[PDB]
Amino acid sequence: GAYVLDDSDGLGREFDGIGAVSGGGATSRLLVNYPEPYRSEILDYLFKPNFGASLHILKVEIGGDGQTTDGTEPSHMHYELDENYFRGYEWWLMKEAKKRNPDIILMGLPWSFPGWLGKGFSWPYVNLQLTAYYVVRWILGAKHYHDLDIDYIGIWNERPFDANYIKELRKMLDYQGLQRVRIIASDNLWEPISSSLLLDQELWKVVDVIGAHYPGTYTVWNAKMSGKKLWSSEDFSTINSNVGAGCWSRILNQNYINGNMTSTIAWNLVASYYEELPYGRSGLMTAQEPWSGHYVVASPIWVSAHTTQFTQPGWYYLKTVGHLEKGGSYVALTDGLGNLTIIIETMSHQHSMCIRPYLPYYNVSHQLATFTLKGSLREIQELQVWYTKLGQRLHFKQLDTLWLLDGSGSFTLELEEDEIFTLTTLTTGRKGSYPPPPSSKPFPTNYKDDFNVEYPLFSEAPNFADQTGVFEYYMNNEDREHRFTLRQVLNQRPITWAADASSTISVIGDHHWTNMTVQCDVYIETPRSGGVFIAGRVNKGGILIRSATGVFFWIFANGSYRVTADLGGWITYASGHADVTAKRWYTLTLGIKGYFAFGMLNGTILWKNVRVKYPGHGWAAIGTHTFEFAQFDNFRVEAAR
Ligand SMILES: *[C@@H]1O[C@H](CO)[C@@H](O[C@@H]2O[C@H](CO)[C@@H](O)[C@H](O)[C@H]2NC(C)=O)[C@H](O)[C@H]1NC(C)=O
Ligand SMILES: *[C@@H]1O[C@H](CO)[C@@H](O[C@@H]2O[C@H](CO)[C@@H](O)[C@H](O)[C@H]2NC(C)=O)[C@H](O)[C@H]1NC(C)=O
Ligand SMILES: *[C@@H]1O[C@H](CO)[C@@H](O[C@@H]2O[C@H](CO)[C@@H](O)[C@H](O)[C@H]2NC(C)=O)[C@H](O)[C@H]1NC(C)=O
Ligand SMILES: *[C@@H]1O[C@H](CO)[C@@H](O)[C@H](O)[C@H]1NC(C)=O
Ligand SMILES: [Ca+2]
Repeated sequence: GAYVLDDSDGLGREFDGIGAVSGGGATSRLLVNYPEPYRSEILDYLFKPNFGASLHILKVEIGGDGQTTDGTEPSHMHYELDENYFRGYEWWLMKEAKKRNPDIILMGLPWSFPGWLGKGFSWPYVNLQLTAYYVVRWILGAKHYHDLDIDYIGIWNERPFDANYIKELRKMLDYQGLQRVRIIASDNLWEPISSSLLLDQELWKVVDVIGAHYPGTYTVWNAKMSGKKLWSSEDFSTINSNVGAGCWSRILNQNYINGNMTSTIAWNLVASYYEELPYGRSGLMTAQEPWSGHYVVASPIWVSAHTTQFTQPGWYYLKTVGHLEKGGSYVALTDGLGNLTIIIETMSHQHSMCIRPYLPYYNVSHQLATFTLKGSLREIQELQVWYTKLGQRLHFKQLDTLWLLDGSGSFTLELEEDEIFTLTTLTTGRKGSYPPPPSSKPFPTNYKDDFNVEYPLFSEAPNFADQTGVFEYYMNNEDREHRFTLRQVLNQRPITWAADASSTISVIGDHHWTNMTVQCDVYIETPRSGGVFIAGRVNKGGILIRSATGVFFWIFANGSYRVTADLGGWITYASGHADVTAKRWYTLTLGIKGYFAFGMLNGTILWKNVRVKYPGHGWAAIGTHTFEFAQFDNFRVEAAR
């Protein structure tokens, strides 16, 4: 009936911000080669204040060279003694975010780790000091090379924590003058971190924030008891259609109302990875075509705005927040300077389903809601109104100011289903706009890369999405014809998060491709035992990369070749002998059309008219038999979709 908003009785919890995750894994892969001005426009829609999603927080993966959901991300230490703070794109992304918003909050979290940290086991807790040293080097590098202050560091994404590790990490941060960096744990479930904090005073002293994943809007009694800030440190992960925006809208309010969570962070920031990879199109917006420049400013962007443009980290929730009588919810926040923001959501069940968890049905229906401002809020006489309707839709439209001149400090709204209203004293709101970008276009049906770039802007060639292993630009001064190549640089399996393949692989192109010719120069670095391949019709990647099928043309340094149906090499289409050895350059060609494939070695037919499964479709790919050095040059693909 009448909902009282008031601060006379005091405040609720401090609001810590809304944000998103870039990483876990390679979710921002295709954004780096967007041409201008589009790359810059996309970044403005995400980070520019008073414009688009206007995010308060950016969480990034600390790449560990393993597969982490939609690809691998490169580490700053591939090997013992190796340090390089210029790989991948997270450094770049953080800098672009800070340029737009100097106050944005930065977080880092490992999903996987380089294998050498395990000292012969696939476990990062064998040598606590060693793993801590690795993580802290990342934070130092961020500051020293990019002028980035990392605000929060996590433990091990969705994997067990070790209490002694957390203590050693704190001691190691302090020893290196990073007393200011805070620790969030354990990026998994509420337990066992929450009970652990209550039983161990020394642990409690070193953990600043309990971050839970996909909590379904709820927390647990032990977490409330700890008195720690509680964050949904990973949530969302739904296709960014109107339904995903509904999900986002609902949890943004209800994480606080139901779960005392004062921050929510969406996986992921922007869908810049091939859509046929796991959880495709699950970013706040979509930017998956750097070749065309086409991007889509999706609904979730504006749902974010309804909160982020009108609140900042450090505002407070009022004690008076709740559910509306006929379904939906409201929160309200102040900054202790006389501003007030109120956010109302009426998302219907059927249009707000998240993947984790699925909620039993609940009812929403038309209702009137009356709000009365008591206490220090009584003196407000004017509120700006912003409105979104989801599903033919209207996004972030500024309505007529509402006036509370009558002296009643009260007002009423007609609420229907699937709406959001933001009512705020702030006058800074803006529906940012750039002109439409170029239309959508398939990946180019003819495509070439000779990797001849002397000072590349990024450490890897555009469009190649590593799914196991790490491929990088490589300069070899001691050769002329292959001075500039692409090289696979892992020499041992990472401490994996996902089930990485046993073979390294990078995919590229159009998952729809069905008939195609792939050609590449290849170079095996390991005598006797080394091997490389080129492939087409590769149908799965990311978390599922082990499952990839397609047509794989392998050559080995012992003078053999195989053609397989799967990355695992369990199904043979053909095999035989070849004039192939280590440390020599060969040109491989692979032609697939309908039921039949053929392979060429240096332009000469090696096998032809081999029967392959059809129909079938997928990416082109290159890679290596195991985690071993190998080089690639002059890649070409001609394909029909
Ligand atoms: C966490 O939030 C809950 C509500 O989600 C608060 O628990 C009580 O909630 C009921 C019903 O909504 C209110 O009537 C009470 O006023 C709340 N209890 C208290 C402590 O006043 C609870 O306050 C929050 N817990 C915290 C902040 O630790
Ligand atoms: C509402 O919020 C605005 C923005 O923070 C406040 O205006 C700022 O107030 C601070 C200190 O109070 C000043 O130093 C800044 O110059 C102001 N900035 C802007 C954007 O004007 C304002 O005081 C708050 N109160 C209301 C109701 O406007
Ligand atoms: C890929 O190649 C196959 C085989 O050539 C194509 O399928 C043939 O298409 C022709 C003309 O449309 C038909 O008359 C044949 O009967 C088809 N062969 C088989 C075995 O299906 C297929 O259409 C090509 N796909 C694309 C998109 O280029
Ligand atoms: C939802 O609630 C409204 C209002 O009470 C009611 O008329 C409608 O039938 C309900 N729908 C379901 C399926 O519960
Ligand atoms: Ca080259």
